[PDB]
Amino acid sequence: MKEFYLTVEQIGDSIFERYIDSNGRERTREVEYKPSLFAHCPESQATKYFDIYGKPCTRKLFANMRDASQWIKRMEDIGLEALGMDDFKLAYLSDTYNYEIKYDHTKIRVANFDIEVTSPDGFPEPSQAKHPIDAITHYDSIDDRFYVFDLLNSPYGNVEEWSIEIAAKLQEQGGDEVPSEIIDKIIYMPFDNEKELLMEYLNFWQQKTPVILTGWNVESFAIPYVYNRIKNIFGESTAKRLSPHRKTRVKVIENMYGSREIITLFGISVLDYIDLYKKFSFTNQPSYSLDYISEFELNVGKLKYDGPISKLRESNHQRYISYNIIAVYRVLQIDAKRQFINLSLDMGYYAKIQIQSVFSPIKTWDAIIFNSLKEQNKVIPQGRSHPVQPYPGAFVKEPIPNRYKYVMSFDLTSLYPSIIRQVNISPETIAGTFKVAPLHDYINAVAERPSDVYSCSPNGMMYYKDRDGVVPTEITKVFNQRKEHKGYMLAAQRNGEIIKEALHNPNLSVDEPLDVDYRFDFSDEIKEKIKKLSAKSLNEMLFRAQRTEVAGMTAQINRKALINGLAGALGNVWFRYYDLRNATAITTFGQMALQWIERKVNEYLNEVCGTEGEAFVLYGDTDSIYVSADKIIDKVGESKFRDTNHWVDFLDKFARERMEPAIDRGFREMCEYMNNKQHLMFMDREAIAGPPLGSKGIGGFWTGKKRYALNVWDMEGTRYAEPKLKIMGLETQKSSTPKAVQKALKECIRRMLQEGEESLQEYFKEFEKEFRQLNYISIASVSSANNIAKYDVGGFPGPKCPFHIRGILTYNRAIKGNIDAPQVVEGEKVYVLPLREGNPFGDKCIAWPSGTEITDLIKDDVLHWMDYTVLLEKTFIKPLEGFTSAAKLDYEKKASLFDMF
DNA sequence: TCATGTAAGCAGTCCGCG
DNA sequence: GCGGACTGCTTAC
Ligand SMILES: Nc1ncnc2c1ncn2[C@H]1C[C@H](O)[C@@H](COP(=O)(O)OP(=O)(O)OP(=O)(O)O)O1
Ligand SMILES: [Ca+2]
Ligand SMILES: [Ca+2]
Ligand SMILES: [Ca+2]
Ligand SMILES: [Ca+2]
Ligand SMILES: [Ca+2]
Repeated sequence: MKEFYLTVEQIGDSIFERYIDSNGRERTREVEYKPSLFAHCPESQATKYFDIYGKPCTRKLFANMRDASQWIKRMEDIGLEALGMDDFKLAYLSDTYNYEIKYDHTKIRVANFDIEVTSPDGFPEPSQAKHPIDAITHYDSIDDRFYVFDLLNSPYGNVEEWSIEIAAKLQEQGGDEVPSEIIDKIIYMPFDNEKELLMEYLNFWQQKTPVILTGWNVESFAIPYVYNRIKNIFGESTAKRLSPHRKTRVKVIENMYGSREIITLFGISVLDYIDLYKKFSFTNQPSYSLDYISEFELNVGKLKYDGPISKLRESNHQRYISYNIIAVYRVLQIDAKRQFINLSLDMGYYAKIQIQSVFSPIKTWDAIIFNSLKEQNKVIPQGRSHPVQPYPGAFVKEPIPNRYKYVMSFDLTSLYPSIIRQVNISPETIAGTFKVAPLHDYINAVAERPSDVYSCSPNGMMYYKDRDGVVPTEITKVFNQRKEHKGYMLAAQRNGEIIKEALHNPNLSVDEPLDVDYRFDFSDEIKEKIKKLSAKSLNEMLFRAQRTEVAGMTAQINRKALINGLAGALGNVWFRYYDLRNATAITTFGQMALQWIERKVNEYLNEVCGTEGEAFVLYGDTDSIYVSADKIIDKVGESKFRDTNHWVDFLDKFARERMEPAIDRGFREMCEYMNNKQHLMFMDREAIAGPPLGSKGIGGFWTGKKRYALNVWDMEGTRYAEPKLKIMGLETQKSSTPKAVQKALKECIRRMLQEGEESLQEYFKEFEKEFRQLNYISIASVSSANNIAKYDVGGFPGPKCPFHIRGILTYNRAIKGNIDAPQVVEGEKVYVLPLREGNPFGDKCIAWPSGTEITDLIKDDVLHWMDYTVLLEKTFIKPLEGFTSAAKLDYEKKASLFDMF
């Protein structure tokens, strides 16, 4: 097999590399890597190395990496550019793996671990590590085993061995319900003292040294705790055995309001799953407790135990250990679904970076571009200092707030990357500038044509047309990967809808789910077999289809994020290719493109309808337009349609056969106007929206920019079994809105769009009457909690104290003098409830850590004093009033003449 | 919240507005 | 009481 790296590090003048050799074995080597850098040279000096602008360079080979870094410093002192890859391990990888890396995940040791620490005096701080580690569960992907290290004897209690037999049993048998599928994979090791536990753990770690290390909050808790505990007990040298090269660094992570400390383990790639989830999931959750996320992702119940976690080991050690094991497994289950480890390996090996660098699009693109240029013997420019400067972004149309009955949307494929490719925007393709007219002059095609030689953006920039820039070349490759995975995702989505349709008529039989590839549209034969299947088999197929769709989503949306990140990186001062001329060239072209096509679409539809100056495009944001289809439907007449699917088909055909060709014509004209390199503005129909045929539903409404709701029947070629609400920006979509209120507002919207005013009024009246019965957590608002200390003046709110911070201060006074009470953590999320006048907490609100029940001491008082009236007005009535006013509807029935009867 | 970008919405504070 | 200046937070793209 072809060799591939696992990890790479620079340690002084040595590269330390762990890798898989040509025989599939894990090896480690130390290489005295001699790096090269470059200086500009005279044209008279023969060279094969050129900078990205075509200027010749001489290669300077250094005796060692320290000599190279010192030379960079002297070049700065002289005032001359030091060219080339200054991150020497990236240069090392580029030299050692000069080919497309084909990796074998089965040879990569991925470790998932979690530790338990009993602490009677509050949260066990990793920097202090003053409490015994009393459990470790460490799953190894190569062995496919859960290694459980269990401390039986502690200063906080001596306990009996954990029983795998009790662990396997149902909760109703007094067991822990450790999943049957992992029972045989547990290797259980009890210890009579912590020192022997940790020594054996370190010997185990040496034998099975993680390449990828993950788990939940491992970077902020488990790793620093283990390192510091071992350091406290045995000394520094023993703790450094967590590094395969015996090197570690206490790294300071700095944010906007303070800093924290993590441990860098050289020769390991730490991918904390919480960080993977936050970057790659495209959710924003009210809580990031593993219990909350597992419930959301997997629909598994909360891990239930009695009393505080600080007493769980002594009261129920059996459950304590079982829950530690289950916690490790839940992360594996989440990854089986989301496939973020797979994604990270894919992206890391593609770029030729340390795997943990996938968190940084700037590092990722620096490496991709470096490797691309190196292939052509080209030499990358030195990174420079730049001041942070604001620059303009996208255009968003101000919509007229209203109901909109029939709506068809259109969207540009991968807009910013397509602009880069179309215009040929790159550091080395800049050709010059032209005199800019106001943007509206280009939008309306009255400005002088910018250039008859170069490819242009309406910000004034011109680009070469003779050859593709490196940025267009490399962005195209990732775009093409993204396109492939999106195809799989949408096929799985369409396949899911076939199964949902079939589930209306399930067969009374005992059978099995079909062995099919959900990434490809079901054949006619498969469709015929599905129509004969039982509900049990259909539901299992639906689950598998939906899991295939999730895998495709992960692969596609994050490749989209990477390419959109390149466009953004051009406007970040730390990017080697930072250039506000290129950043603005993209965004300004986008503004023109959207408004140009708005004009073209309006012109086209006014022509086909025989009107003048009427606005068909009701809204647009960045790269999408929303077109009113009322007149198109009315031109045939609603009574002519058999059912909802009939007018959906009609609009689908109209958009494809009439509108898309007109849109294409309009964009081809724009491409010629700007003299662009290649026409890549591909705007396709996105959504078809409207009320059910014959109903009193309103179909859709807008309240303002980035705030709308649509009843969608078909999305990007997926014809839904049941209509789906597309809601953007409204309170139903915000993590700050109480869970039960999101639910109620969604139903209000569903009723407005699908059923009408009377239906909405019925539901409102019921919700208002019954809502006080809702569980307090379900009606609590949520907020991130920053700068608690800044607004704290002797335990009371200082000037301009935010409402949620006021709540935290109230909580802190209520729990004061109790080391055991859950503390609110700076920068994390809190639940927030309003409090009625004259409550014993002495303020108008209270807040506590999100994802948790409020502590028993004050729970009863919170429940008694919760201000239901305020909660309802703020989270429910105020937003509903916004929706209904925009839609010209009433959520409460107005008085009429019929009342007199 | 260490980690690519901008536009823009709503909650809430403070305070003007005769 | 609503709106502007401002902070804080959160989405849409
Ligand atoms: N996270 C982001 N970072 C930077 N720019 C972004 C981000 N999201 C969106 N944009 C910008 C660049 C996009 O090309 C443009 C339009 O976004 P959007 O319509 O979501 O997707 P897209 O057009 O890039 O891809 P798609 O092919 O899925 O439509 O907005
Ligand atoms: Ca735990
Ligand atoms: Ca798009
Ligand atoms: Ca699309
Ligand atoms: Ca059937
Ligand atoms: Ca869009």
